Amino acid sequence: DVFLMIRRHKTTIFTDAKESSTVFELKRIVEGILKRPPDEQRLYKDDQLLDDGKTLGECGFTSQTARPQAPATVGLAFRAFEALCIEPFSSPPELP
Amino acid sequence: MYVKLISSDGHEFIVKREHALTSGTIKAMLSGPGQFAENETNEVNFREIPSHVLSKVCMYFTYKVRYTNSSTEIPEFPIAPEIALELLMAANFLDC
Amino acid sequence: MEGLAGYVYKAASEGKVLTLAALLLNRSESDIRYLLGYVSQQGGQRSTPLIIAARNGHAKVVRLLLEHYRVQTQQTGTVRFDGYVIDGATALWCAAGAGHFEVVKLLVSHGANVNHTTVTNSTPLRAACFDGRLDIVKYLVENNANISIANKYDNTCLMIAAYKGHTDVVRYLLEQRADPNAKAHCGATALHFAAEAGHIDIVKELIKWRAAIVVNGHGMTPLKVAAESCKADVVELLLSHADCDRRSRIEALELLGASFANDRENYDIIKTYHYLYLAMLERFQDGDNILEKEVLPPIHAYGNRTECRNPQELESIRQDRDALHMEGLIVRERILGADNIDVSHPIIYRGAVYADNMEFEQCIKLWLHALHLRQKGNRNTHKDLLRFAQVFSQMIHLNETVKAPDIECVLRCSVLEIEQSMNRVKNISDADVHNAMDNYECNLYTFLYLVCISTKTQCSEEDQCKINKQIYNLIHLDPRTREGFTLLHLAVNSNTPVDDFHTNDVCSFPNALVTKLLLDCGAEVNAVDNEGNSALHIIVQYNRPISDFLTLHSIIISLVEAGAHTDMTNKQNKTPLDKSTTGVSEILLKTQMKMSLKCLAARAVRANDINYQDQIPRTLEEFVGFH
Amino acid sequence: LMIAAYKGHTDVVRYLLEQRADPNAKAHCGATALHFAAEAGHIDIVKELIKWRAAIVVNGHGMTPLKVAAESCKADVVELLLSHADCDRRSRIEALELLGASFANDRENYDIIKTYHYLYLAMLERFQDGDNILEKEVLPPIHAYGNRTECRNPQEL
Repeated sequence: DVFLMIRRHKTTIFTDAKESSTVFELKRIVEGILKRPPDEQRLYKDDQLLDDGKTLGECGFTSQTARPQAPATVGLAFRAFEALCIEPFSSPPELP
Repeated sequence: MYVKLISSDGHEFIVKREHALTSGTIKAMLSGPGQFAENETNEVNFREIPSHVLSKVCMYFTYKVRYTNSSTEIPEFPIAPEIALELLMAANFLDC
Repeated sequence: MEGLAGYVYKAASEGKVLTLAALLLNRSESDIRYLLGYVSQQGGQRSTPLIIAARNGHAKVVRLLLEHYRVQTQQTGTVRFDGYVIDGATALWCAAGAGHFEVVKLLVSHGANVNHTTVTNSTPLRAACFDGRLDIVKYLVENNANISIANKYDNTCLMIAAYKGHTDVVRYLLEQRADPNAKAHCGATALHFAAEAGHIDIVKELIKWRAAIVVNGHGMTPLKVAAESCKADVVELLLSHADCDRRSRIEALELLGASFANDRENYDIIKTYHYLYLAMLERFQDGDNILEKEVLPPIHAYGNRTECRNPQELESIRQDRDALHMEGLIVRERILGADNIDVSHPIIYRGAVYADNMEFEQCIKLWLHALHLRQKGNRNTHKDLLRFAQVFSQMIHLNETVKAPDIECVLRCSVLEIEQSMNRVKNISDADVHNAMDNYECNLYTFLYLVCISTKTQCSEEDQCKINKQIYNLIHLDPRTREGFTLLHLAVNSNTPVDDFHTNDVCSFPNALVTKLLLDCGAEVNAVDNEGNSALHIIVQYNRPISDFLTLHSIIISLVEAGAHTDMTNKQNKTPLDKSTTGVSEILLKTQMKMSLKCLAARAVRANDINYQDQIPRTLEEFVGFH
Repeated sequence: LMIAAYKGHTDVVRYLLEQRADPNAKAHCGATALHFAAEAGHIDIVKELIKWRAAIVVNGHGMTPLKVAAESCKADVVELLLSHADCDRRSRIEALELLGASFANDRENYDIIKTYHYLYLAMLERFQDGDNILEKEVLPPIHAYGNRTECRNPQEL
């Protein structure tokens, strides 16, 4: 019951995956909305391709590490693969 | 089943429909001529909320989806002092 | 020095001359005069050291004080400790009131103050008349002091002598050709006070001086005052003034019999019928120029009676005690009207007697009509609403049904009394604002007790609807106590002062039904007191959560459902979760704490001390002020 | 002290206890005057015993005085014995649950709404954290009480 975040350069997806579940379910539910086939999309989390059918420990996020307030920053790689140009959010103005 | 929230700087944030329906103004914006029932985006064009404030708002949406009636003690939701005074105005404007 | 002033106070208290000499010598001139010209605050009330010599009759210690010093009697002091304790009086004023003629004459010969004028312009002769010593009164007149000094309400010295039992003072005052027709604030010319305490000799003394008879502001003759006070000795005394006619002759016996019917000290039902039958026989005794009793419209308070226009119907109810008291109430109201001060005191006594006899409906009717009469007369009826609260408390406690129109009428009367209490508070600045606030809090508490009774009374849908409408109106007025407690605060606070009667058995605060009723009627659930504590801040401060968990759970559920913010902040910067002070109220609050991003962001703003001035909406400025 | 505590004689118990009375004397049934006082339900006597540190120990039937107070449907003495700073969460929860149980089946003190509210208070204090949780030692169902299996969740309650 862990909620994950997938960040592109502009858009940002918030999804959910069970603790006793694999990457297949989350790949299916992100394919169903982003209409991208699983081979085309790659979860380039922490600047590293991870797997297609392995557990989440080698992926690098657990339920306790990915909190709702601070979710993961899993990147997205699409076949044109592509170059990562994820810009940060706008900085707050007039820092106190 | 998905909302396509965007910021004033163009940074798109995509969350679930039930995730964004917790806010009152989000439900108000979707109902009406802004419906656009193509079942793809149902996007919302915010004009004043910056990107980081909307990121925190979507984080709060996921946080409330997780912990809505889960026991009594709730995990803390840390808010940066710099992102405050802008998250408060957004929450007032979003009726969250 | 203040310590040296207390040393000579104790020496003068014991009346010792040699001890005072050593404590008022071998010093400079500035400090010695200050000691003899300053009062000492003992027991919470200031008093001159020379007063305690006159109060205890120590004339020896004060006579040699005038020999060795030049102390004056113009020192400001109180009048007496008998429920007045008001300052302004001179030192010579208490000399006459202490019953010591030996100390009065020594102060007169050294700087006399017989013409002293305080804020009440009370001469020392006023205390001399109250004390009742003829030597003090006789000697004070010889010291060139006027005896016709009238206060702000025209307090003539003959009135206080006539009101009191000192018949020697009043007979001496008339010997110097004093004014008998001294008009007062209420229009009483020294005879209504005389015929109020049953003084057979005092009223007769003014008959010789021929003070005559004048109708006061309340439309009461001095003969009627004697009949109202159940003093039959002076009723017949005033009948020999050679001006009584027949209109005021029979009605004197009617008023005396009616007053004897309902009185605490003088309760005689045998004299009640005798005075009523004698008055009835006097009306029907000639057959010509007859004076029939004027017929008031029937009143639902006094049963269904229509007075007694014949002697035969009065005879049939001679052996019935209940009928005679109800009959006398109608004629007493008829003679005295609805503007008399004590027109409802016999009604209150009859209600108390009936309530002590396990009868309550007659009490409710009589007290409702008396309350209507007193509220129409611009009187303080907070005590009447209090009495309503206790009588409804006995009605509920003894498993007796409570009438719904009656409780609605007393509730709307209480709402009105809140209205004029607020009007008096906002009008009077400092003359009686403390007493006004005390009575205002008292009648607010009575309204709370009446609401509790209404919750504990099974009534119809329409009756509950109009009761809820009345409570809605009163809460929309929003009355606030001294510390800022609203109706919701008082219905929730366990420290709400409940009355020391059987209302404590019935009305217990906090009450789940009252708080649920106030929110349903519509109350400011986020209203704050002077400290800023909300309604939720006080239910979580409850000290016994387990014992009445049925009450604490129902109030917290009602408060949060009604819209209370469970994140608020008082002036001490503490959340209601931080004021839970128990392991139970925190659990019940936390399980009802709905989450809001507006709450978390404002809480983080307050915690980080971020300057939010002119950076957020004005409505949000109030929101962040406590979130 | 015990026989004075069983009735409305708090003055006698007081005059005993400021004369160095027994703080921890047992009885035939192991009642250290607190099992014997909570049955009476006199809250002032329990206040005096707590102020003089009468302590807490199980009687001959293995019942703490808090459980004796909970068995007698008397909430005030239950609260007072709960405010002891050494009862701990397990005994507090089972005492509240026993009080709610006793309120369900009693002649003089029968309130089913109080029963539900005290059971809800016991369950909420159980399921309040999710960590170091206190699960119920649920007995197997007994045919006499239908076939219920307690209430291990707030949802079924």
